[PDB]
Amino acid sequence: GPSDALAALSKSTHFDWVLAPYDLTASRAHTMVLFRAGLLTEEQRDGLLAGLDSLAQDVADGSFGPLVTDEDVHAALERGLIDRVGPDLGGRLRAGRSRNDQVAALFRMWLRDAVRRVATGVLDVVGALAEQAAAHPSAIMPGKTHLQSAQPILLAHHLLAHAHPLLRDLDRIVDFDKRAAVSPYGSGALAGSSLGLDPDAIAADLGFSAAADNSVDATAARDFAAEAAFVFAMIAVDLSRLAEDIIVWSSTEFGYVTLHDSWSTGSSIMPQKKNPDIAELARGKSGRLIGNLAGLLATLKAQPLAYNRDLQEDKEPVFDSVAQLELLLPAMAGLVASLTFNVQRMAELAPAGYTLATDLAEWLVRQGVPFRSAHEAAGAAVRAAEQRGVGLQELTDDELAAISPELTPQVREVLTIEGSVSARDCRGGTAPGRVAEQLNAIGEAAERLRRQLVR
Amino acid sequence: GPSDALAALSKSTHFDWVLAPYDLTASRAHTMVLFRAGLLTEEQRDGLLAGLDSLAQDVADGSFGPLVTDEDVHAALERGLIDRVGPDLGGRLRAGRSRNDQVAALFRMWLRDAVRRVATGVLDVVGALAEQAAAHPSAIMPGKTHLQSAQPILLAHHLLAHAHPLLRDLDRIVDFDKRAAVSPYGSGALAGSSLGLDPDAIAADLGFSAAADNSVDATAARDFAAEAAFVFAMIAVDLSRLAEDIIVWSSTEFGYVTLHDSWSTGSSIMPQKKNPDIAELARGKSGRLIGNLAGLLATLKAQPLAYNRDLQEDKEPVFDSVAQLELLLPAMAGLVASLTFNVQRMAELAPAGYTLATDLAEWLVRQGVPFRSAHEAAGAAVRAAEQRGVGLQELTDDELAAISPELTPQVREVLTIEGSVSARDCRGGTAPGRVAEQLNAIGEAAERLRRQLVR
Amino acid sequence: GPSDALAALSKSTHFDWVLAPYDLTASRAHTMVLFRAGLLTEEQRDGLLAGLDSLAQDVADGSFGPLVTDEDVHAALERGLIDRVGPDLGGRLRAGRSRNDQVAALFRMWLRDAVRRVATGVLDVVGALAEQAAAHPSAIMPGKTHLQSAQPILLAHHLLAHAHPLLRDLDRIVDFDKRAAVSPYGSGALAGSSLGLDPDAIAADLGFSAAADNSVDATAARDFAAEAAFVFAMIAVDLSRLAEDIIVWSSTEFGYVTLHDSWSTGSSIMPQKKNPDIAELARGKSGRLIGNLAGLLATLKAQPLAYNRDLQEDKEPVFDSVAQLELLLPAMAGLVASLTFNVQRMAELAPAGYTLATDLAEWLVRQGVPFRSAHEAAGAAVRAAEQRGVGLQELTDDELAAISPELTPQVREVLTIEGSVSARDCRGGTAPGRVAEQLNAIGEAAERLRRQLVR
Amino acid sequence: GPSDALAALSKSTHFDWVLAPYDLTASRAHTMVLFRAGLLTEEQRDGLLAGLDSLAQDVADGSFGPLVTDEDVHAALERGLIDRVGPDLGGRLRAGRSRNDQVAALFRMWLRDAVRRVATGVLDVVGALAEQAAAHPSAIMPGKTHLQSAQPILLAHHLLAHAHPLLRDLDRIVDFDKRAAVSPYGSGALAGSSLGLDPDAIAADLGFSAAADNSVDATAARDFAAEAAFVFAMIAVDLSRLAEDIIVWSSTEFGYVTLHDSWSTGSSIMPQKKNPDIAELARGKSGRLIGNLAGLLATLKAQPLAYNRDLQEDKEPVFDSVAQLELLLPAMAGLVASLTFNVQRMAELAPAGYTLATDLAEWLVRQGVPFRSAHEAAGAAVRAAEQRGVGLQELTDDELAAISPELTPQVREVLTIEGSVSARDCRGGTAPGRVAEQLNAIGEAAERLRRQLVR
Repeated sequence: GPSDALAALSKSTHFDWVLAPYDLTASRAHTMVLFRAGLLTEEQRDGLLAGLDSLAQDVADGSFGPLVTDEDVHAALERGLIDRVGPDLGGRLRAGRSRNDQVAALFRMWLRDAVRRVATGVLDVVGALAEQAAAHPSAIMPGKTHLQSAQPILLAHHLLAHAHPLLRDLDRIVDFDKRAAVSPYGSGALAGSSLGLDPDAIAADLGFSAAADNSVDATAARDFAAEAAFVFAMIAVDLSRLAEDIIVWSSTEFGYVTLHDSWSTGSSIMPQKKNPDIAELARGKSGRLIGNLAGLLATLKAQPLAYNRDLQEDKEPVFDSVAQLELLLPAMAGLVASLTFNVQRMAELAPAGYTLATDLAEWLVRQGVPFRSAHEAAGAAVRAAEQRGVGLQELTDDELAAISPELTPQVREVLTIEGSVSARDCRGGTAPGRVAEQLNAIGEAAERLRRQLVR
Repeated sequence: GPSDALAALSKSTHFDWVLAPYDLTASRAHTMVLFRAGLLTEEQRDGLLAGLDSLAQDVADGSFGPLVTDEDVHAALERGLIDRVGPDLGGRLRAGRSRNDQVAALFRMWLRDAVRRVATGVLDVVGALAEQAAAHPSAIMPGKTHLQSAQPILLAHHLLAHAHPLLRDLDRIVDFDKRAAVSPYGSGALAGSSLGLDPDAIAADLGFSAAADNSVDATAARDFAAEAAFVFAMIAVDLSRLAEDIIVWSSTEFGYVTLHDSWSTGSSIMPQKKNPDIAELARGKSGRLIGNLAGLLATLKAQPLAYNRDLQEDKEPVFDSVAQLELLLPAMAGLVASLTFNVQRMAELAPAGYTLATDLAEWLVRQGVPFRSAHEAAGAAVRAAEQRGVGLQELTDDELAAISPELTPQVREVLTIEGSVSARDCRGGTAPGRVAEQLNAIGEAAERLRRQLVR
Repeated sequence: GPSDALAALSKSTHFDWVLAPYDLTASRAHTMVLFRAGLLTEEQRDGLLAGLDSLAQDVADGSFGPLVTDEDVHAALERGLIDRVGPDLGGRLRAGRSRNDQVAALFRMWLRDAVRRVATGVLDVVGALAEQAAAHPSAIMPGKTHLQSAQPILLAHHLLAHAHPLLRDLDRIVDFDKRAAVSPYGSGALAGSSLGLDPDAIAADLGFSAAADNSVDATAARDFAAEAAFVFAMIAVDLSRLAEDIIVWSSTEFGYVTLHDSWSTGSSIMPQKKNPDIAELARGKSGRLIGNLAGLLATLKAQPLAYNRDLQEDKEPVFDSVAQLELLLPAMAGLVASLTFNVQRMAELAPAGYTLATDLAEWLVRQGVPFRSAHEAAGAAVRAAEQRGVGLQELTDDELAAISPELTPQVREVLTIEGSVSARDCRGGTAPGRVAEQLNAIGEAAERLRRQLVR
Repeated sequence: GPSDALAALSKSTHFDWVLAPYDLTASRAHTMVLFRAGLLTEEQRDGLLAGLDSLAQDVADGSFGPLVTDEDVHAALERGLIDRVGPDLGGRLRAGRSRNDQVAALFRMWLRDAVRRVATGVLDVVGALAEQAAAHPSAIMPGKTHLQSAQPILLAHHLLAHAHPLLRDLDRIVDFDKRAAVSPYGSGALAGSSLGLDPDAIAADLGFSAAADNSVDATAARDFAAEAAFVFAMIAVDLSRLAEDIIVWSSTEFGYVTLHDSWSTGSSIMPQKKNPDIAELARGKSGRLIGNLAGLLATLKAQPLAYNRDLQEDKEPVFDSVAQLELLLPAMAGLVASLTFNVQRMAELAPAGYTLATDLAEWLVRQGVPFRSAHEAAGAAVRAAEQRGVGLQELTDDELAAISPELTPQVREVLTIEGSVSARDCRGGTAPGRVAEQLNAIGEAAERLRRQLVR
């Protein structure tokens, strides 16, 4: 029989044991199928279902686990069922089964559960961001481009700006699930079942939306796994953007936020020194999940039809990612929920370097003033403000007039950060009303997606 | 000004000139918007419009292109506009314009076209496959698992098994477009526009489905780029599967297909021999597109909000991925179309190695025979046949009965590759009727997607 | 204190426990250093040493392992140490120790062992290849480009062609180790130790070649791990090449090899139908390891100095890769060793399709006749042989002359695959003497690569 | 003929034209091979030499370039040669040449040059770092882990901490070149040349260190390309780290550095803003190069021997990488050299959060005082320093005596950041003497990588 190297190489129980409940459900469905085929009398159907539920309980509480001699979870569960109903009844269940459609189907079921757990996590992070946004709706911070100060924005607008990529990720999940909800059961080894089963029925009972249109493809294609891997990589990356922001904020130089004791690691001697370990692990993790994606794609590359053992490599890179997300998403959520914001710091740094010059110029542009004329007028205002070591609002009215008769005192409406953010009242702008509408639109969108994912 | 090294590093006119018609369209739309706001008189409206159509046609014909002094396509285009309507008169157009929402928007506008050219290529490959499948309604080949001869299948079933993944990728394109169809115009540099412009209308006239919900996210996020890159990599990978099958089939050892001279390379000295260079390039390319995706996701990783110069790296990997596909998709479509299938060779190899043994077992299985007994029976039948050196079919009833009385001569209905494939009449099975329904369905689905991508 | 999500996220005991022996070695050396600096009396050195040997032994036998409350291997190991020598003696070991240089050093040592193991495996595969190359010294197979029959080559030449890249990988291992052999001990957190210890001595005691030249870099940089990941991915890729060849050869259509039962999966109904599962797992895992490399590099990207928690992500990918190879390398080595070569099939296919014509053309070119002519001569020979149907060697001398006045009777020598492959008598050629010399050379090179790894 | 699609797909003249000079040197070597074979007339021979010189000058001036009908650089160059010496003197050079060793050899040579250009760039960046380090010998900044202030370090130490990885990369370059210096000339298409040439001689005249040992492997392997790709990716990542440091430093919040006008950029938002574009483009391009590496490895995966057209995809990613680095390395080197460090700001932030208390504890540990005792003492010291809002230095002698009698006034020695950094005198430590010695060692070692890369 098999050599030691081969046995050790092919063994998959350690990661694939998570497929057991799904394999059991599959065995139940196949039990009913065999009943409808005439290959199972009633006596036999009850025997098998009883054995499967007993095995299900024993798998749940932990009484049944894989042996070293077990190659995978399926061999393990057939072994257990045989141990519970004997070989004669047990062997009755193996009629009309193939492994190639089974591994694909089970991977799909598991994946459709996992993607929804991850979806829950994403909604947690979004919820934390939205809650902090609502808790701090008026705090103004310097908006950053090239990590340099641009226009002042509401803190809420920034946080929600981290919320939207995740909503997009949820959209990706919803879209992915539709391609995932296709049952390969009935495809046999590759050529299709000869048992005369009804693939639509089998598909319906196991929670799939439809049966596959092509057995060969149903058993050979793993693009659903690749798509999942991608979506998870994308979620990881967005999380890494948020993470980067929090890490930068947490620095003593920035001091935009102060970390919670429960949601960070602290120093033994330096009493108030806290490290953003959660954010950094998220950041570092994103690379990991990107790697899982690229690796999976490399594995699927140049695959001749139909099934090859290569495809057994589909699960572990996906699995891992999910695991990481299942660790990362709630953590980050808490990390976002626990943030304390130094709003005076942010309001101090928001109008620095005469940022608001921009707004001045823009105002002039709104007033029909030529664009260049407006901008050198702004430059003049800045030069005439660093004249007194003074703000732009503080500038004498004469100067507004001495630079341009177009500069009515009305401009002051945008020479303060409050007025600056209030002036941008277009859809998606950092204006209070717009940010509020955006926030509730986020609420409704989240509700729509979560509603869209129920089964 | 800028040092030579910086200028060399920042130059992008060698790849981004393909955005020119989109920048021009955006400039016309912004002319409308600015006029709507009253910041422009009619003479100017069509002054700028005339200048922009002049520039447009001179960009199409080739008269106007980037100079070495030009940094990007935008600087080039406004240099031209300035040359065509005056130096500051052209500077009027800058009113209410930022670069950050612009680069995102233009990338999107380019991408929604690129993805549809790619979609046309994919549909061409699907078309070729479907046609070869139809032109061989009865051709039977060995089904492959581990590149070993499994159950016999229709060649049509194989080719269509290469058609469905591409259909799924088309589905992915369709889904992606909904997220790509969001305009970031009005998002300014970071915070919203303060000009009182309507992002909705601007979105409508530029061909977008909606405007962005958050300015910061709209100018910072590049996940649509990552999604596009992924979809391209997926298409490339499925193409690599098709390519692998073709490279294997083209070997003298396989001889499943004979390549066309036009679509392959060969030696003058020995004319019969041909090399599947297109499939090989597809295979090698898939890795390159995978790499584009991976690299892009690494680039988007750990980006602090909002816009950073890092994001300029969003274009080139996607561009490449499109470029390559725009080369590979028709090429492949030619290859598949020009393939001559040696039907009798595949028909000959189909029942080899006593493959049909499996079918025998299955027949027994639906007669109500235990799974292991029905399989050893098959082993016995195969062993008896091997000594005789004859096919399983050319076996007298008395041996069928000496192996098992359950083996009535009826069993022979599935000992013929024709009866073998005929027996698998389940949905997505390789039975001629089911395959026919599948092919018609592939036509209807491809047509439906094609319809779904029109604007 | 720390939340459940943070504790769960931070927990690393499931993969990092393999660092325990190395940490205990580190604590040993550190104990010695501590004494000779004057920080420990000798009863305390005895105590600490004894505690560390006890803890080492119980870690080895398995009686001591990590609890669920243990965050990492270090927390566990000093938990055990404190349980074995008390908090006052154990707490005095912490003198002049920090996490950041420690973790880097431990990873380095572990990696220096792991790479060697992998090296042993690679040498095993190389050995199997050389063995088969010796066992088949005269077997001629058709050489493949584009998976198409090019010039005939010795089977030995092909197998050794698979041997050389692995030798290059071993070279990469030798080169890698030198950068790996740099102790970061004495670097502290980042600024260096203030205990007045000698980092070079500590380095020598733990098997390093030198101490780091910069503490900050020593604790921050993980380029050695990325390099390891690359060497592993390269090994995996070469293995995937070999694997591809074996998978194609094992196909019934090719029939170049027959698989061993103990080193493949097959059926018992169809006894001589065997699947090359090992090669396939190698193929997919190659993609996996590529993924690990790309991901790790993505994780190291945009890392601000010095140490970040991001770097904790350096181990799991690398680890994984090593694990994979440690399963793959013997398996492959077994597979190659177990292969049966159908020399008659390969030999029969070698001169097919007038392959040998190219050799004849080369011979004509050597005389010095025009290259176009010789080719001119050769195509002519091909069809004069085609219509008659005789092999190029079955053409009467007079016949050879009518199509070229240069074709002498002797030219027949390169018309047999033996003489043709012998004709290529140039270094690296497929001539028997040459392949023999390169085999001997492979032996010498392999056994020299081996020594440079012994410490 | 070849179809349009195939010709479009096969075209490589847009990227491979850089190989032309190498192709000419190769044609020269080949002319020598032919001369030695006596297949050429010495009059013919120098006819060919003159022709190839002419072609060389014609590539130099630019008068000769590729046409749209030319598929690759080799076709173009032989077309040119034919146009310069006639079709039958030029037709005679074709003798004994195949492209499969040609392309690999040319790629190898080009790579041996490109790797040295990159090398010079890296050395420039290192030199800039050393320059800045020497320019600031006593500057003290807050050491960072988790982007949080830890132990104070010299600015020079940080910059050099960025210098060392690049030195390692130069070492990787040195190691790589030795595997790159293996000539595949004489390997023919696959089985080796039959011309009776001396591969060693060709290898000598073309600048290689040795000739290949196996023709098949010499033509099929591309692991040199993969390794080059890796080295370039690694360099890009270290550069990404430096870049991240600078981007963060350039923030108004940090204010560690101020950017130079010629090595920085001005937003289109405000003119008084200077963004660090060079660093950001380095940061993203790092991801790009990672993508090139991963993609290349994916392409090389599952490649059956020998040459496949897949391998044509070896060049473009590698090329890309080189190009990117050739833009990045000087730029960065300028960026670093142009940096103005706000040393007083950093010095002000250095002793913050009572970080020096760490040092305090460490001092005690060095006195003979055990660990926990020392940290108890440090904690208490922080608690007093803390009540009056005073530094640990400010506290009077009596309070220190009270915390622990081991706190002789000698302790202040490390309560100043200067004495803090001066306590760390071990190799790699932030002690000025040690940092100086490190700098000198860096100088000579860099001069050693530069010596090693000169031929």
